[PDB]
This record gives sequence, structure tokens and C-alpha cells, in this order.
Amino acid sequence: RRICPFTGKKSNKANRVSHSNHKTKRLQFVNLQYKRVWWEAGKRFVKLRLSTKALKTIEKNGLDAVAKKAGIDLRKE
Amino acid sequence: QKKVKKIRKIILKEDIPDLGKKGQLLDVRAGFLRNFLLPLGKAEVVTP
RNA sequence: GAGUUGAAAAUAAGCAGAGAUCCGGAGAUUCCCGAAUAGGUCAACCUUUCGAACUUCUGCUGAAUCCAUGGGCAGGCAAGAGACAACCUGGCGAACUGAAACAUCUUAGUAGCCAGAGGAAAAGAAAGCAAAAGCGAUUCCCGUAGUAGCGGCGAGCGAA
RNA sequence: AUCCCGUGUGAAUCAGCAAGGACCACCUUGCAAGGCUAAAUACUCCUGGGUGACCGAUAGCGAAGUAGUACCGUGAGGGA
RNA sequence: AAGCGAGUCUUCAUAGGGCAAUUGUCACUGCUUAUGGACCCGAACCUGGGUGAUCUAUCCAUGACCAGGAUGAAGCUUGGGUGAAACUAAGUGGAGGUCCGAACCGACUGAUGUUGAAGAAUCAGCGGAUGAGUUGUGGUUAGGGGUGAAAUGCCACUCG
RNA sequence: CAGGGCCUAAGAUCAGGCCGAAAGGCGUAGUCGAUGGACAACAGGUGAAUAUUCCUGUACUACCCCUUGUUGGUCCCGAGG
RNA sequence: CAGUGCCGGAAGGUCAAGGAAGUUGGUGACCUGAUGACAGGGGAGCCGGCGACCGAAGCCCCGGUGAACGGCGGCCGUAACUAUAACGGUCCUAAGGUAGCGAAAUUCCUUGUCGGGUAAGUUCCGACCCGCACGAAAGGCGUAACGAUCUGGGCACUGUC
RNA sequence: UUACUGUUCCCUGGGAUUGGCUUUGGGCUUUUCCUGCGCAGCUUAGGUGGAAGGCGAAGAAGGCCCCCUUCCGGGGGGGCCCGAGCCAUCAGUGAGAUACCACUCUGGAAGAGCUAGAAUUCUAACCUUGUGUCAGGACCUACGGGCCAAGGGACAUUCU
Ligand SMILES: [Mg+2]
Ligand SMILES: [Mg+2]
Ligand SMILES: [Mg+2]
Ligand SMILES: [Mg+2]
Ligand SMILES: [Mg+2]
Ligand SMILES: [Mg+2]
Ligand SMILES: [Mg+2]
Ligand SMILES: [Mg+2]
Ligand SMILES: [Mg+2]
Ligand SMILES: [Mg+2]
Ligand SMILES: [Mg+2]
Ligand SMILES: [Mg+2]
Ligand SMILES: [Mg+2]
Ligand SMILES: [Mg+2]
Ligand SMILES: [Mg+2]
Ligand SMILES: [Mg+2]
Ligand SMILES: [Mg+2]
Ligand SMILES: [Mg+2]
Ligand SMILES: [Mg+2]
Ligand SMILES: [Mg+2]
Ligand SMILES: [Mg+2]
Ligand SMILES: [Mg+2]
Ligand SMILES: [Mg+2]
Ligand SMILES: [Mg+2]
Ligand SMILES: [Mg+2]
Ligand SMILES: [Mg+2]
Ligand SMILES: [Mg+2]
Ligand SMILES: [Mg+2]
Ligand SMILES: [Mg+2]
Ligand SMILES: [Mg+2]
Ligand SMILES: [Mg+2]
Ligand SMILES: [Mg+2]
Ligand SMILES: [Mg+2]
Ligand SMILES: [Mg+2]
Ligand SMILES: [Mg+2]
Ligand SMILES: [Mg+2]
Ligand SMILES: [Mg+2]
Ligand SMILES: [Mg+2]
Ligand SMILES: [Mg+2]
Ligand SMILES: [Mg+2]
Ligand SMILES: [Mg+2]
Ligand SMILES: [Mg+2]
Ligand SMILES: [Mg+2]
Ligand SMILES: [Mg+2]
Ligand SMILES: [Mg+2]
Ligand SMILES: [Mg+2]
Ligand SMILES: [Mg+2]
Ligand SMILES: [Mg+2]
Ligand SMILES: [Mg+2]
Ligand SMILES: [Mg+2]
Ligand SMILES: [Mg+2]
Ligand SMILES: [Mg+2]
Ligand SMILES: [Mg+2]
Ligand SMILES: [Mg+2]
Ligand SMILES: [Mg+2]
Ligand SMILES: [Mg+2]
Ligand SMILES: [Mg+2]
Ligand SMILES: [Mg+2]
Ligand SMILES: [Mg+2]
Ligand SMILES: [Mg+2]
Ligand SMILES: [Mg+2]
Ligand SMILES: [Mg+2]
Ligand SMILES: [Mg+2]
Ligand SMILES: [Mg+2]
Ligand SMILES: [Mg+2]
Ligand SMILES: [Mg+2]
Ligand SMILES: [Mg+2]
Ligand SMILES: [Mg+2]
Ligand SMILES: [Mg+2]
Ligand SMILES: [Mg+2]
Ligand SMILES: [Mg+2]
Ligand SMILES: [Mg+2]
Ligand SMILES: [Mg+2]
Ligand SMILES: [Mg+2]
Ligand SMILES: [Mg+2]
Ligand SMILES: [Mg+2]
Ligand SMILES: [Mg+2]
Ligand SMILES: [Mg+2]
Ligand SMILES: [Mg+2]
Ligand SMILES: [Mg+2]
Ligand SMILES: [Mg+2]
Ligand SMILES: [Mg+2]
Ligand SMILES: [Mg+2]
Ligand SMILES: [Mg+2]
Ligand SMILES: [Mg+2]
Ligand SMILES: [Mg+2]
Ligand SMILES: [Mg+2]
Ligand SMILES: [Mg+2]
Ligand SMILES: [Mg+2]
Ligand SMILES: [Mg+2]
Ligand SMILES: [Mg+2]
Ligand SMILES: [Mg+2]
Ligand SMILES: [Mg+2]
Ligand SMILES: [Mg+2]
Ligand SMILES: [Mg+2]
Ligand SMILES: [Mg+2]
Ligand SMILES: [Mg+2]
Ligand SMILES: [Mg+2]
Ligand SMILES: [Mg+2]
Ligand SMILES: [Mg+2]
Ligand SMILES: [Mg+2]
Ligand SMILES: [Mg+2]
Ligand SMILES: [Mg+2]
Repeated sequence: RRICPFTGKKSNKANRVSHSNHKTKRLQFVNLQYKRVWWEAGKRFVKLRLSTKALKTIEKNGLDAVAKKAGIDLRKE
Repeated sequence: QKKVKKIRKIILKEDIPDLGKKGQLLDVRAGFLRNFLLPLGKAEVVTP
């Protein structure tokens, strides 16, 4: 799904609005990337789809904090 | 908005070209740090 | 407490005051299909080495790869799965219609679909109201009030 | 304004932070970024009682008898 | 509107003018108004979710079928041509979206039929009939679609 | 004899896998799926209603049973068909 | 090759989000004014408006391209007799219909005119050209074979009469 | 359809994913140097201040020449030669000495700095391949998994 595992981001439901005020259904999507991330405690990369915000947060708190809050085992990844 | 150069402050654990001697203090772009230095054990991101 | 073997007579045999038929509580059995679940199928069948498939659980075992992951084997009355009128919560989400046309607006976050759970659900213990005086989580009804307002300031919508 | 989300940036800890319908000063009120909680309220496939200025076989349930049957439709469905 | 208040707004001016100087209410019954299907019955349609390729439109797999007769391409071999080759009867050979014609597929004209024998037929004739053929069984594509040797045709007697 | 206890085609479902508001979509091994491959039976008789099915004759497949002969066979895999 | 499309070009103009020098406003610790029930200036901070300059494609601009969309005219005057016009003048366009065909599935007037076929022909065949309004891949003009095609005539044949 | 309002395919810029080295270069600078024809005149009067002291042998006036700017009036300035002077209220002039010194303006230069833009590389993100190679009871020339390699490469893709 278009969902980040780590922050739980969802695509957001939004109206495209013209200059004429005429509304239209539209989807804003999470910015998802297929990234490998280094895991120091596993001595190895992990392939993930991530939001970019998640990538940020992984820089800030370290990967393990994030994956523990989101409840996803780096081993099964 | 405006692009803001990301600055990670680091310590070098080995000598690398253009950077310097082992045990050295620097400031870097985030991409350079996490995609090159950090997987190879070469640098260490420092927040004491 | 007297007759009984469904509707439902007739026939044939029984069972019955050591208490039948009958009524209530708790158990037992419950072929085949159906979540269907040993494998297959054209539901109610077939083939089988006779097996609750798969996912969680307990143990043994241990790839690429050291720790691991995956896989393999075994235990176990074994947690789930499916069904469910309306109500409810979430997700997607119209159009005719109204505006005496129509596009913003209305219809309406209605119907419908999908997923989920309960006897109710949701909400809920002030980063809240208020106004110089005070209140003391949420929900529901009366009222404020068709008021303040919103609005191609049109149709209408409408608080606290 | 308050509230909640996509993209990007990105704080402060009580000498703070937020709210008081742009915004600033002052004062009042409050403590976001962890959870859970009964009742009052909504409903009828139903169960047990009760009532009816409700129907009485063209009515009342589609259905007082094989009724979701017969029959029709490839089917969803229709339907006495 | 601050605000004033039997007055007040407009005013330099009460000078004049405007508006005010008072009034029951709660029910029931009726008539009307408004909001909901709103006096009843009657569209073509619009959107949402499903159901259909047993008909027909394309294709896919795997099978089957096309009496009988004609005509006689290339090629080939023979024999006259020159040193090579050309050119020409001959025989052989059996090509063809060839010919005539049953099955089979169609549907050109006419007559009948028109509360039909039949919601498209019968009768007499007619076209194709080894191919761009016919057909069986089992499949495929689904409605903001599909399929179309293209008619807006066909998608279960329904299709702008 | 015809299907099933055999094998696969078109196609279908599809463990894990990739994607997707949900339902689901794609897809690998696997497994389904005959209209095809494989595989052994005929004549006469009876006969209210069945017959390559029941009767009488000769057959034929697949197993099992014994004798004899060998010691490794079985599947997975390599091939021809 | 003007219009339209398409392709190529890069000098100039135009050109959004976004940046951004810089100004500008509200508030305000404060500083003064003032016979009215107050007022005027104002640091830091916070908040708001404006904003020169930078800012791509596209468009305007320049060039090609008709088996791309399409388009292919008027007015005069002139020759041994009437006549007609090879030839000239002018007008206007991007350019002004060439080859071939032509009363045609195209022709209005129109049953055009002529010839043929018929005793008699609004149809048919051939030709004229005065093409209302042919014309070159929306192809032009030919053409053997073919057609349950459309259309004219003839022999045979018949209750079609 | 060159009606209106939009949506989508698609193209192009910011942001994000996203990095290293090097160049070239548009606009701002950090020391510091170049540069000014109101007229009265020792004469191409820089404004404002400290202002009787400065510039010299770490070697000037004066002539021999190299360069650059140019209103060819003259200005900065390198080499050499030269050897004891160019000087102040000295009077003009709104503003003073080329005796000197500080923030600076007209435009130029240079090494140093911010931001683009642009072009070039590099490899580790990211993309693309592989009958290359491992791998479980056994396979995966069955998709895929790990490793390795190969080609691209901060483009592209994806999001806003
Ligand atoms: Mg950044
Ligand atoms: Mg029971
Ligand atoms: Mg039984
Ligand atoms: Mg089963
Ligand atoms: Mg099943
Ligand atoms: Mg172990
Ligand atoms: Mg190990
Ligand atoms: Mg394990
Ligand atoms: Mg198990
Ligand atoms: Mg359930
Ligand atoms: Mg369910
Ligand atoms: Mg329940
Ligand atoms: Mg509407
Ligand atoms: Mg409408
Ligand atoms: Mg209307
Ligand atoms: Mg109307
Ligand atoms: Mg309750
Ligand atoms: Mg609750
Ligand atoms: Mg409390
Ligand atoms: Mg609390
Ligand atoms: Mg709040
Ligand atoms: Mg409020
Ligand atoms: Mg939201
Ligand atoms: Mg944020
Ligand atoms: Mg903090
Ligand atoms: Mg706020
Ligand atoms: Mg508060
Ligand atoms: Mg807190
Ligand atoms: Mg909050
Ligand atoms: Mg809390
Ligand atoms: Mg709760
Ligand atoms: Mg009756
Ligand atoms: Mg009835
Ligand atoms: Mg009666
Ligand atoms: Mg008066
Ligand atoms: Mg109606
Ligand atoms: Mg419509
Ligand atoms: Mg529909
Ligand atoms: Mg279907
Ligand atoms: Mg079918
Ligand atoms: Mg079919
Ligand atoms: Mg058929
Ligand atoms: Mg076929
Ligand atoms: Mg036959
Ligand atoms: Mg034949
Ligand atoms: Mg023959
Ligand atoms: Mg033929
Ligand atoms: Mg023929
Ligand atoms: Mg036909
Ligand atoms: Mg016939
Ligand atoms: Mg025939
Ligand atoms: Mg024939
Ligand atoms: Mg043939
Ligand atoms: Mg067809
Ligand atoms: Mg038509
Ligand atoms: Mg039907
Ligand atoms: Mg039909
Ligand atoms: Mg039709
Ligand atoms: Mg297949
Ligand atoms: Mg599927
Ligand atoms: Mg799966
Ligand atoms: Mg498969
Ligand atoms: Mg089978
Ligand atoms: Mg068969
Ligand atoms: Mg068999
Ligand atoms: Mg057999
Ligand atoms: Mg019989
Ligand atoms: Mg027999
Ligand atoms: Mg015999
Ligand atoms: Mg045998
Ligand atoms: Mg084999
Ligand atoms: Mg042109
Ligand atoms: Mg052009
Ligand atoms: Mg041109
Ligand atoms: Mg262009
Ligand atoms: Mg441009
Ligand atoms: Mg701007
Ligand atoms: Mg600024
Ligand atoms: Mg100000
Ligand atoms: Mg003041
Ligand atoms: Mg002020
Ligand atoms: Mg510009
Ligand atoms: Mg041409
Ligand atoms: Mg004529
Ligand atoms: Mg005519
Ligand atoms: Mg004539
Ligand atoms: Mg005639
Ligand atoms: Mg003619
Ligand atoms: Mg014409
Ligand atoms: Mg023309
Ligand atoms: Mg034409
Ligand atoms: Mg023609
Ligand atoms: Mg043409
Ligand atoms: Mg033609
Ligand atoms: Mg011809
Ligand atoms: Mg034909
Ligand atoms: Mg972009
Ligand atoms: Mg970037
Ligand atoms: Mg590489
Ligand atoms: Mg492989
Ligand atoms: Mg591999
Ligand atoms: Mg390279
Ligand atoms: Mg990029």
C-alpha cells in the first residue's frame, strides 16, 4: 500500500481547486522511496519503502528506536 | 521552500582523501555522511 | 400423576403405578455439503499413505551468512478464521433534484459498496469554556433560536 | 482564529508553552505531541408479558393451504 | 451605532421633516402559508453496486467435415537451337482466394403468409462451395467497457 | 464400453513473491482443466422393461501366488521415444 | 508555405512558483504635549503588506515542410465581312486550375444543341463546352477479366398483354 | 468544435530522494590601490575631520626610457641613472595643501568571499541487466533471495 511502515503516513484526500472554484477529487501521496538503510546493529543494509520524513527521523533517533515504536523487526525485514 | 544545506557534524575514524587524518573533527552534507562514510565504518556522527 | 408410541386416522406389536407418554435443567450422539480446513471437485461427490489447511503458540532442529532470517520435524480440545435484521464506528463516496437554465452552492458526507466491533457503539477526565463575575470529563433531551452569523449576500445553510 | 492532513523546513521546558476569532501588548484560563474507562442515548432478525377509536381474506406480512412455493428468467432477479 | 430616552435621528437652527408617545396571553377547532413523497396516477432518463459472450462480435486450444465431375500453371523429361544460352511443338506433372455442381454455409428476386403453421417462415427459383471455408466441444474479452473486412453493427427477441 | 483412481493444451486458480483506500490486481513453483495423448472382449443365446454388463463358448489387461535365476533394488535426476 | 498544423532554430521581447537587496505598516519598554475627559512621537522583539534584481518551457520571433489542413480570381480592349480572341492594359491575391476529362452518380436554366438507334426516344450511345458548382493519392484519366451491381438495345421465347 | 469551466496524457521550472572533486562564470565583498577640466589661479579645486608637522638613505627632486588610462591638457607607474630636495597660514577660494592620516563616494584592478547559472568528471545513493555464482531434504536456464560483476549515475525515477 502507499503507506510508510515507520511513521504510518497515509495518502491524503484533497480537492484540486481551479480559479473558477470548481472542486475535484484528488490524491496527495506520501513521498515514498525504495531505499537501503544501514543498520549498524545488524552490520547490514535493509531494503525498505520509506517516507522521507521517516528517513529524517532515522537520522535523528537512530533506526532501532523508530522500528521499535512501529513494531517491525529488522530481522524479518 | 529554500534549500538549506544540511550539516552533519562528524568524527573520522580512518584517514580518507580530502577529509584528513584519523580521529578528526568535521562538518558534512547528510547524503555524503549516510550514503558513503557510515556504511563503510569510516565516520561516526557525533552528538556528545 | 394415566394412559401412551408427532401432524394422523387405520393396522401391527409394545411400554406403563418399582411412575410410562409428557414438562424443565445439565450432558451425550450429530452421516454429507457449507469458514471447510488431508489433496481434488461441477456444493451436498471423488482420491487417500486417515491428516483441524493456513496464521499465531510450545519445543526440537538448524540455508546462502558469524549472530540471525528462511526452511524442516514434532507437540497441542488450538488463539483466530465464518454467520449476524436495524442501530454504530471507520474507509471510499455519487446523481437525479433545488437554485423556476447553470458552473460556485444545494441534494449530502445522504444512498450505495467495503471493512470492523458491541449489546450498545462512539465520545470522555480540560494545552476546555468564559469575561474581570464565575464554571469544573463525555454523551442525551428542553431551551437559547430560526437568534448571531454564513451565502453566485441567490437557493438555502445555521451556531454557541 | 480554533481543529486535522500531503510536500518542505523546524522550536521552547514552567524565568516556559498554548488558548482567549488576523496580529501585538497586558491580564485571565489551561498544561498538546502515552493509553483505558460505567450510566443517561440509538435500534428490532427477535424473547417474555401486556394494551389497540389496528386489519378481517382486493385488507393485514409477499405469504391464514406446497410461499419465497408454483411459474418466469442463462443469470443477478422477478413472483402469484 | 456609540448612545440618548416620551422622545429621538437628520440639523448651524427643532426651524422643518421622518419614526415613536403603548400593549393581553394559553389552548382547542377551521382556512391558508412553509418544510418533507405533500392531491393521485403517468415519462424519456441520471448515478451507484452487481449479473450476463448457452444468442451474436473477435480470438484461443483441440477435433471433425467439404458427393461427383471438368479445366490443365509452374516444374520436369524428351528434340530441333547456338560453343555458351535464348526460342518452340511434344509428353509427364497436378497449381489455383480456378470452373460446374450436392452436402454444408448463406439470403438475390418473386409469390404466399400478415388475429401467420412460424415474433422472420414455406414454396419456386438464386450466391459460395479447397477457402479470407464450415462446424463441434472447452475456453477468452463486460458496459466511462468489449468486439467490429465499419452497418452505429453485435454484446441472451433489449444497444447512439 | 464411456468418464474418475493416468498426462497435459487453451484457460483457470495460485503457496511463498510484487503492487493496491478496502474488496482486491499481477505472478512463480504447485494444482486443476478434454474437445486430444495413454490403457485390456468378441460371437451366439435369453429377453413384459437391461445386455461388448446376465448366461455358454473361446479371449485379453493389472495385480497376487508359488517354483527357478541373480544380488542390491526404489524414487530424484541424464536421455531416446 | 501568406492562414493552419507539424518539424528545426536560437539572438531579442514576454514569462509562474519560488528566491531576494531593500523599503513600509501595527504593536510597544519609554519620551514629551495637554483647561479635555486624553493625545502625539518611539528602541528591541513579534507580526503584517510591498518589493528592484534572479527566475524554465511556452508564446511573440526566424527558417523549412502538401501522397500535411487546405486553396487554386476579376475587369477591360484588339484581327481583309459578321463574328470570335491567340495578343495587350489594368485589378487583386500565398498563388490564381496545368495534364487529362467534361449536360457527368457532378449541368441550375434543361427534354441544352447536333448526330445515331425508334413509325414515334424527358431514358441510351458519340460529340460539342456556354464546367450554376470536374480535376490530379478525400487521387486524375484509361483498362482485359469479374458482378444475385446500375443502365440502353437486339435474337429466341412466351397468357406480360 | 477556434462555445464556457475544468480534468487527464505530455513538456518545463522550484523543493525532497541527493553526494565528492574540479573548472568556468553573472551579481555583492575583504584588506587594499586607481579616480574628479564652477571661475578668480603656483592649476583637470574630492566632500568632511586630526592638522605645524611630514616624505628620505629599508635611498627624493631632476633628466634617459618601458607600460596603461585619455577630455593627446595631462595623470598613475616598473627599470635605471641621480644625490639633499619636493615643502604650510604663505594672497586667491562657499570648501587646503600632492607634508601626512582616517570611514569612503564616481568607475577599474587584484588575490581572497556568498549565491546561482553552466560545462566536466568521480562513485557510494538511485536505475538497468546477467543460462555469473552460492543457497535449505531437493530444485529456482520456475519467478524471486544473498553475494559478485557489468553498464549507467547524482541524471533519471517517485513524491510535492
Ligand atoms: Mg535540506
Ligand atoms: Mg440436538
Ligand atoms: Mg452413510
Ligand atoms: Mg476438503
Ligand atoms: Mg477449498
Ligand atoms: Mg538449535
Ligand atoms: Mg550459521
Ligand atoms: Mg526461525
Ligand atoms: Mg504444525
Ligand atoms: Mg468475523
Ligand atoms: Mg467477512
Ligand atoms: Mg454480534
Ligand atoms: Mg448538480
Ligand atoms: Mg445536472
Ligand atoms: Mg434546476
Ligand atoms: Mg427548474
Ligand atoms: Mg446502555
Ligand atoms: Mg467504548
Ligand atoms: Mg476529574
Ligand atoms: Mg489529565
Ligand atoms: Mg484550542
Ligand atoms: Mg471558542
Ligand atoms: Mg484531514
Ligand atoms: Mg510538520
Ligand atoms: Mg525542549
Ligand atoms: Mg495556533
Ligand atoms: Mg484554557
Ligand atoms: Mg505535557
Ligand atoms: Mg494540538
Ligand atoms: Mg492525554
Ligand atoms: Mg476511547
Ligand atoms: Mg379471493
Ligand atoms: Mg393477501
Ligand atoms: Mg367476503
Ligand atoms: Mg418632531
Ligand atoms: Mg413515478
Ligand atoms: Mg450526462
Ligand atoms: Mg452502471
Ligand atoms: Mg463474467
Ligand atoms: Mg462461457
Ligand atoms: Mg462461446
Ligand atoms: Mg454458436
Ligand atoms: Mg482453431
Ligand atoms: Mg460426412
Ligand atoms: Mg471432389
Ligand atoms: Mg481431377
Ligand atoms: Mg472455387
Ligand atoms: Mg464463381
Ligand atoms: Mg450475414
Ligand atoms: Mg430456398
Ligand atoms: Mg445452390
Ligand atoms: Mg458452384
Ligand atoms: Mg487448393
Ligand atoms: Mg464481422
Ligand atoms: Mg450513419
Ligand atoms: Mg434477459
Ligand atoms: Mg439482441
Ligand atoms: Mg439498432
Ligand atoms: Mg497454461
Ligand atoms: Mg487472482
Ligand atoms: Mg499471497
Ligand atoms: Mg503456473
Ligand atoms: Mg483431471
Ligand atoms: Mg475424450
Ligand atoms: Mg481407465
Ligand atoms: Mg477404455
Ligand atoms: Mg430397449
Ligand atoms: Mg451380445
Ligand atoms: Mg461358438
Ligand atoms: Mg497380462
Ligand atoms: Mg523424463
Ligand atoms: Mg501555407
Ligand atoms: Mg507554414
Ligand atoms: Mg514559413
Ligand atoms: Mg516551436
Ligand atoms: Mg523563455
Ligand atoms: Mg515574487
Ligand atoms: Mg527583507
Ligand atoms: Mg512603525
Ligand atoms: Mg500613547
Ligand atoms: Mg505609536
Ligand atoms: Mg527575468
Ligand atoms: Mg497535389
Ligand atoms: Mg440531355
Ligand atoms: Mg435536368
Ligand atoms: Mg436526339
Ligand atoms: Mg424506358
Ligand atoms: Mg453522353
Ligand atoms: Mg460541376
Ligand atoms: Mg473546385
Ligand atoms: Mg471530386
Ligand atoms: Mg469521377
Ligand atoms: Mg488531394
Ligand atoms: Mg477511386
Ligand atoms: Mg472495364
Ligand atoms: Mg461477390
Ligand atoms: Mg520536477
Ligand atoms: Mg537536487
Ligand atoms: Mg558501477
Ligand atoms: Mg536465478
Ligand atoms: Mg541472482
Ligand atoms: Mg561512468
Ligand atoms: Mg533530479
